[PDB]
Amino acid sequence: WLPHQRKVFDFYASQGVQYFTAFLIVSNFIFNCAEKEWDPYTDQLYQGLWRWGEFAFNTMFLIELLINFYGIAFCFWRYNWAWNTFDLVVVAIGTLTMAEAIGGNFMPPSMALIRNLRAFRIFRLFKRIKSLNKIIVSLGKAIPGVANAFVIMVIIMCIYAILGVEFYHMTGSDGTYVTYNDNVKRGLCTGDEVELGQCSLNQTVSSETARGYTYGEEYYGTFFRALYTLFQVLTGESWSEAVARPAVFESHYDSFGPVLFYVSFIIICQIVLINVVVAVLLDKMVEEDD
Amino acid sequence: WLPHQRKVFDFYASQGVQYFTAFLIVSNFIFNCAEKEWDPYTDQLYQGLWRWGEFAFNTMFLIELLINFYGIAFCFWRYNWAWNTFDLVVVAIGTLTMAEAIGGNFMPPSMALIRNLRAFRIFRLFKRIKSLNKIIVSLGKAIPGVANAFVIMVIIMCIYAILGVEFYHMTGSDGTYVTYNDNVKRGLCTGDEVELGQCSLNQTVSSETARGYTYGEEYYGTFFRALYTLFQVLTGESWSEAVARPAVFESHYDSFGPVLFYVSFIIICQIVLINVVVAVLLDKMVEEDD
Amino acid sequence: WLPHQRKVFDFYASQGVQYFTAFLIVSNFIFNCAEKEWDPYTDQLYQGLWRWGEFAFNTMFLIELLINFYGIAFCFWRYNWAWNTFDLVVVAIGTLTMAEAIGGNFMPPSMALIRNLRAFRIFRLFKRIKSLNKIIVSLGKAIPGVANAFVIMVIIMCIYAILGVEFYHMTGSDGTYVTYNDNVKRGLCTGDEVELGQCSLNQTVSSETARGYTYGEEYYGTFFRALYTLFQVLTGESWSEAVARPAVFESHYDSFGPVLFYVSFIIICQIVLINVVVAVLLDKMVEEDD
Amino acid sequence: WLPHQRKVFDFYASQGVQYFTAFLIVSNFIFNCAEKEWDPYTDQLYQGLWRWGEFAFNTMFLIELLINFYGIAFCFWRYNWAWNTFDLVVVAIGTLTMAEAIGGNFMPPSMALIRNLRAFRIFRLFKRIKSLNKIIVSLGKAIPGVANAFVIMVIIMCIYAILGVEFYHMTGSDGTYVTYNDNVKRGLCTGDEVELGQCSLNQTVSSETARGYTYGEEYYGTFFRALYTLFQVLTGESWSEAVARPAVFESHYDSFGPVLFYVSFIIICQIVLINVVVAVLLDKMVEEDD
Amino acid sequence: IAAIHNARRKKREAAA
Repeated sequence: WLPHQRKVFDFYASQGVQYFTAFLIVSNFIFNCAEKEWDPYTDQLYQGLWRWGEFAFNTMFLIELLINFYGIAFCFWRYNWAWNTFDLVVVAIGTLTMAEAIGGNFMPPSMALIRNLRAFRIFRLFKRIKSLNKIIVSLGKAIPGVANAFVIMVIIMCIYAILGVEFYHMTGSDGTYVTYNDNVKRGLCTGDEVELGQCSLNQTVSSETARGYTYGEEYYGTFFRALYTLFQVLTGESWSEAVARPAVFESHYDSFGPVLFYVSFIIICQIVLINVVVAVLLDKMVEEDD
Repeated sequence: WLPHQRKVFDFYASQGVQYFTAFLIVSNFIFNCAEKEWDPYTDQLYQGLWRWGEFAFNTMFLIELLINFYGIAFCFWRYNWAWNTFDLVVVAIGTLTMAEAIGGNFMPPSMALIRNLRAFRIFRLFKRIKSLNKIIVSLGKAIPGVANAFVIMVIIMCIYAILGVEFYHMTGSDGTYVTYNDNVKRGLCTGDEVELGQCSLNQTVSSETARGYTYGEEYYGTFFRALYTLFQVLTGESWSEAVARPAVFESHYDSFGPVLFYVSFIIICQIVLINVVVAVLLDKMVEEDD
Repeated sequence: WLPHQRKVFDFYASQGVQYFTAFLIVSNFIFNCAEKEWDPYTDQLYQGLWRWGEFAFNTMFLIELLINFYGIAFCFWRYNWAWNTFDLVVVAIGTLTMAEAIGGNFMPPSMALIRNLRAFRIFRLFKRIKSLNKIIVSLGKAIPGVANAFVIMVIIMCIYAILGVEFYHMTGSDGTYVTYNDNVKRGLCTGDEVELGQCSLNQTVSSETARGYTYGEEYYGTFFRALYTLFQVLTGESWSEAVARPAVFESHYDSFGPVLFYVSFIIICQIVLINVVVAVLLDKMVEEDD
Repeated sequence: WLPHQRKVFDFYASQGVQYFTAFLIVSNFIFNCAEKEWDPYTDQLYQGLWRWGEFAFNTMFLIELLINFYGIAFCFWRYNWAWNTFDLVVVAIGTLTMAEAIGGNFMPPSMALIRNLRAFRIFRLFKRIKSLNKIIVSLGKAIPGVANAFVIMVIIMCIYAILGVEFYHMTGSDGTYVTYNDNVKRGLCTGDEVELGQCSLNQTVSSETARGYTYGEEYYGTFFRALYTLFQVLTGESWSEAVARPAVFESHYDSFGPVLFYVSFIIICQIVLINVVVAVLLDKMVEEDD
Repeated sequence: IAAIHNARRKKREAAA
């Protein structure tokens, strides 16, 4: 073992040092938040501030990592392997960022998504605060119980996605669909004006969405587009005015079809399946709470 | 009674053979999903791939069905009648699809909805995996308990649908409704300009929907249109900006009518009735879980 | 007592007679539903059908009421006063409808809302079926417990309605509100073009709604308009894109005002208060269930 | 200290006097509501009515405060410090309003937000009615338990806000974005017309919102705009048609990016985190109820 | 919130 390992390790496990590292984690997260709030642009105004602040924070986190490993004989396989691994990863990326800032573009412009991993340093705060840790451990021990109902709900969503691609993937392909009125029957016009040509019972409504598509291509053009449409319907977002109603009204006497499609999907998936997923989730969490 | 049926039956009931059939079921479902994702068009690009893949899967499922029935003396009334029946149905339709692919269009172009039954083969996976089976059996033994509250909610929805057809089925029939504003009263204009004709207190807003209708014809034109509108309101989808608010502000001084209509519907049906339906559902399911 | 009262009363209490009256109630409700589905128009096509059908149903319900009262010595104060009263009311209105159909317009054209009371005859079915009765009695014994949390939620909604009328009742009164963009700071234009006049940092977006109003007049023009807007926000309907966001982005630098307004309202009312109301409701209902 | 304080104090604690003050509180709140309903304008029509009504109510509430303090020896530190403090604050502001109405504009035009504090006098009703008090004390003793899950949810929302500002803060900056067709592949046009120029596979859809912005600037232009966008998505408001879908379909072949962004956010935050927050809230409240 | 209620019940009844 290292001749300086024991007292240094019990020093890093001290209450105050953990609280100080926590303060430093929260300050770094607030620094990233503030960068995105006051300086989000491409051509930044205060670039050196964020750069050297990230540099100083990465230096302090590297020193903290070294104090950590120095106290556990630099192994970190044996003691608290998960958080030590996550810390090693984030500080390794931070050192990569230091090198990138100083002496060149070590990484290709492609994988900057890894530079974006600074935001996830805040997850290290969950280890120190016993309440957030309690919440995330309950969540983790609750998710496998959810897995089954989740797989059932996804199976049904893919069934409905196949059905939707088969049925509606060409609704409004011309860019327009026709809906038929009840004009003469209701009172708005007399039957003679229709036969003469003064009024009509069909309206050639247009089908373009605000994304430039047609109704069918965007909402059910492919299987993943349809699965996404059914996710948006599962969360209840504009499922009628944008998704359902153009389909329901496009077909003049076959309105039972799309109506039953969307009503059955909503009932089954939304009500029953989402409530069962959430119910088993909360059940698992109250299990772990007690 | 087959000579080696007992030995054969055991093979079908083996763990590995059931897992292999399950793998084959999931692969066929993924094949259908992939067909709809990479080749959804009418004029397909790789038509032979999907055709002969469905053919091979149908052949393997037919062989599995024959191994099944050969092990139960080909009766299938006495042992596991429900799943055996469902399997017989889906493989019969698959054999119909094989015949359709090879030697002619046996079925009229009308009932292709039965060729679409391939997507529902995945339901056979629920029998083999004990967790999904555990979920669907709880759901099935929970639904009859829901029946009562569901019938109450539907009774109230049909009441509101009759009321809505009687009241609003002609709202905006001209295509336009007038709304009145407090321009002189609020400060936007002086009372003299109104009497002279410079300003007005009414705006002839148009009532056409994005479906080509008028507000009344589409949302409450008939009883089933109104019942569908009330379903969309029960799920909370654009109930105000699309459904309620044009009615509420069509009336000059009797805005209490539509307001009370939609507020009472939302409160009663949405909050109380949906939460009671879901509550008895989850109660029944937790009953069966324990 | 009446010399024929006892056996007639125990005959009306018979299982089969109650089931037959229930069948007749459901058939009358289906008749009204069908009238609204197949013949909703003002100038009806089959008017005699609905008229004489309502007549026959009213006659049968009157005969049922007379058999009822004849069995309870025509008192109906003592025995089952609530349902007897409701039945007497609905059949009295039905007899009014018979008279109206035969020998003149007894009622002014104003109060037809009482002819619309046919739809509520179906509520008499709840007395005969022991499950629906079990649900509505639990609901009735649950509502007083809800009263307190409901009054708290309404108090907070009226507070927010006063605040909203004071703040936003004139947002966009000109019909247009100005919003400001970071065009020069972002890269879309250079600062010189702004000072010269080629680009700008303000866009005069228009504030008219699809009802013809301005944002302020419609959503918070008065206290009841504001209370209705806050109801629509409490149910989650377009609270951001229609209600919140024009207010939030109308303010140049004080966007914290409307943001905190709507965020605080949503959090408090929606999440906490709606979940507490529904929780005490379901708690009271599970109390009565057991 | 005072000679007759002992009897004056027990008089102010009387049932009837508390009920009378409660009636007076509710009447004042109804007076403010009625002012905003019947006279919301800037140039009011009945200004003296509201002014002198607020004056009389403030006088009665001041007399009530003096009777209160006279009964507790004018200390109010010792006995019921919280409600006494709130009452002192609101009546102090009311006396400020009396002075403002009579002898000048004591306060700058800036902080009228404090004159708006009349609406919050109704909170004093919660002290007298034991049911509303029972609800708000449970809420107060439930909120600290929520604090942890709330902080976790906010941490995740800020993570997603940083990610969103980095990714989408420039989506549609030109005001238009391009979405790509599958026209030749589907059947709507033949490949030759595209190469000749008769048809195209891209649509230059415009990106301006109804706020005058572009999609990126408004929804994720800064970190607080993005945090607000993610709040609107957390409540389920137009998260797809307004927020998600333009991003998802802006990308030609990398639609997995925005799709996974919004789907992961919705699942995690909406379903899991909101249900856990509300679950611990209701759990704490049922704890205090029993 | 039924999911919450059910979990609460199960926990209490199981303890009982």
